[PDB]
Amino acid sequence: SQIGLLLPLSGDGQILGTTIQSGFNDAKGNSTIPVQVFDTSMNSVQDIIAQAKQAGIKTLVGPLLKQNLDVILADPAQIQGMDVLALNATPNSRAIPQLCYYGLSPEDEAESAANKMWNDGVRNPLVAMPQNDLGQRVGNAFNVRWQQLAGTDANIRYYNLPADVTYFVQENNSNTTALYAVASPTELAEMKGYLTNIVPNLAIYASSRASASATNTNTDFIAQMNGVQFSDIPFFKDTNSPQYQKLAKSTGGEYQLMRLYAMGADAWLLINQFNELRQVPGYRLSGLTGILSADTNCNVERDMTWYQYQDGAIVPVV
Repeated sequence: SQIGLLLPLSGDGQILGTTIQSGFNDAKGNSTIPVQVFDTSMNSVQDIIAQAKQAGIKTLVGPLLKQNLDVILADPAQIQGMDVLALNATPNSRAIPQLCYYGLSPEDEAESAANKMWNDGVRNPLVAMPQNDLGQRVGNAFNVRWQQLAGTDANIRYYNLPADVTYFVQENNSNTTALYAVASPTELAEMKGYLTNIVPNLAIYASSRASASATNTNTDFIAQMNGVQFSDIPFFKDTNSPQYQKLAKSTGGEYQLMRLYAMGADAWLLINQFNELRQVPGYRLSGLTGILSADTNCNVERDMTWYQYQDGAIVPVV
């Protein structure tokens, strides 16, 4: 009947919220469902939920920022009687009825990498995570999936400097055949250049963090990265259309903003199928940000698309 959209639309987070909102609104199109917008930078989450309720709103999309979600997680009773698609997640959170979580998380991408590598015949992968909390969380996501596929733990290591990854290879037996690395584009390029002298035929897999506008339009970078495969959203498969070109112009070519646009679009898709997502086992939706499904805690997971640097171009993997 009515939706409340909770996003940061001013202050810190404004570019995130306004870009998600654009995707959401473009997806919504000519919908007759009214959407009331609540700027989470100008009111507390608690007060917004009270406003929404008193307006007769029973369905929310958002909030986005971790600190905002923290409020709901600290007092989930305030959303009783509502359907809420939060736009954030935590690798280890609880089940709350009528709450689902939709983050574009790097954990999603790690799980996809485990699946991909396993299907490609990789065994004993080296998994190189940054030595920080995020690296720990993403590595754990990889490991849990690998345990399911392979029946054994993954070799998770934590780098401080890109050269550490070559140490990891040298410290292991002679049978490291593939690497999953989470790193910036240049870091990944630094890593790969060191590994050339050590394991020049290493199969390298990376996340979407390795794919950025500035480096992907650099010929030398693309050459350095030849053979590297990485995950990203399926939105980037076909970039020729006027609609894609117009979005690329509006975002200054920034992939991170286009991913947020796509997230908003998929939030519209998901909120309209909220009950189905919760109730139908093995439910899947084809979205701009991946093939979407829900785990037991109604955390939305994403099946990623794979891309590869190949002879001067970036091409979807067949």
